[PDB]
Amino acid sequence: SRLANQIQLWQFLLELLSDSANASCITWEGTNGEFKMTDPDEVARRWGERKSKPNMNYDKLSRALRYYYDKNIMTKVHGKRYAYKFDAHGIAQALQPHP
Amino acid sequence: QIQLWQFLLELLSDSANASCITWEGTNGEFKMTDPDEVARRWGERKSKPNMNYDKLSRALRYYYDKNIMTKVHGKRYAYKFDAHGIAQAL
Amino acid sequence: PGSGQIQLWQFLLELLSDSANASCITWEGTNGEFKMTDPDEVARRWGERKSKPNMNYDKLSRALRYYYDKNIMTKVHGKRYAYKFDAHGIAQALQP
Amino acid sequence: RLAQIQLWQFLLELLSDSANASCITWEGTNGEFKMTDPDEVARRWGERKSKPNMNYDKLSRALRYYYDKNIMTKVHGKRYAYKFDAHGIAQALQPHP
DNA sequence: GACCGGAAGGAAGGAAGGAAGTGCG
DNA sequence: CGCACTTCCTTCCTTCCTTCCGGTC
Ligand code: NA
Ligand code: NA
Repeated sequence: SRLANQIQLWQFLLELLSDSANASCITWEGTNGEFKMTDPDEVARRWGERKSKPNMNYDKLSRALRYYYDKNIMTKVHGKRYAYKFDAHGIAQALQPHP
Repeated sequence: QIQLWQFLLELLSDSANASCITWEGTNGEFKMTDPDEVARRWGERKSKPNMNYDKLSRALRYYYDKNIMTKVHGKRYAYKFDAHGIAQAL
Repeated sequence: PGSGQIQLWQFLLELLSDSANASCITWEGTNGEFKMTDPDEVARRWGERKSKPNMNYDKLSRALRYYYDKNIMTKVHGKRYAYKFDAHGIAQALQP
Repeated sequence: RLAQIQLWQFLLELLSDSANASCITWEGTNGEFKMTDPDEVARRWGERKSKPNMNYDKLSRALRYYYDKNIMTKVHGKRYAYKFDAHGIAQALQPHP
């Protein structure tokens, strides 16, 4: 998170969301974990530039997001296009598991 | 694992498969001259014989973001291969 | 020898060996061609069999995809959750 | 050169002679090299050390333990792309206190 | 129906890293 | 024992689709 002091994708997003100077490509839509991609093409490019993977597009990025469904990090907001919600309870388990 | 674009240019070089696909100029502008037949071969080759143009076109409509090919705006079954896009992957 | 740690190929064969585990995974062919009827279950079982929580099919399948290069097993091109065990690789291993 | 051959040596042995470009060669005058056939490099390495089970996956692991030793680097993004750290091989042959 | 693209999911395989096991020295 | 790996996974992806649409053309 902001206490992750390689870069995971779910972190890369929170990094941008925190500084709302990057609101031109992505920002929040309701503070209850609900965020929305304003320029998915731009989001992918940055994540590409980061990983030295300039061919990286939403098409390939999207896949990586939808792997966080079984391992609960984030969720799909039904219908709402480009809308995903973070499972805070899920990341807490991942970051501090209780056997 | 052979890609889709590789499979297309397999049967465009050999014009003995002109019953399925052919050229409309050497400007990277080919023509899908038997969509139903075109769909069968990919499915048969991939062990996925349920493949139709509907699902196959989606695969070719993921080639827009990736500068590999595009559509001939309006014209039917007419897609333009990026010959400066294949050179990038050579 | 297979005394040190349980190998994944050995982990899967321990369940389909008999039944009662047929609900999540079982055989489909004499060659083998086993099929996972509930991969979500199989993942959890292997994830608790080795005491490794946060285990899914993706992480499991990746390990079974490394088995291609070694020639331990082969995948049935197209068929969903379909893999066939290769006698060649397992013969070379086993006790030696 | 400065000649149980170690792995980091085995690769540099091949890069010298331009006849081994088939499987591995240079890609820049900054110690950058690509494995043009990793499966081939593994086969030669499995024969050399006499470990015929050898692949790229296990070969690579050894090269990714070299990161901690500061022997070589991952050329980020580029496929099969690794680069030697000249600084962290002088430390091995001339460990200065 | 062609033709378009989001979204949910298989499937190959590179790359980073823990962890026990293997000789060799 | 200390080194230098080797063996075998987890882990997290990038990559190329297959499938299923709803929706415009
Ligand atoms: Na699932
Ligand atoms: Na690195």
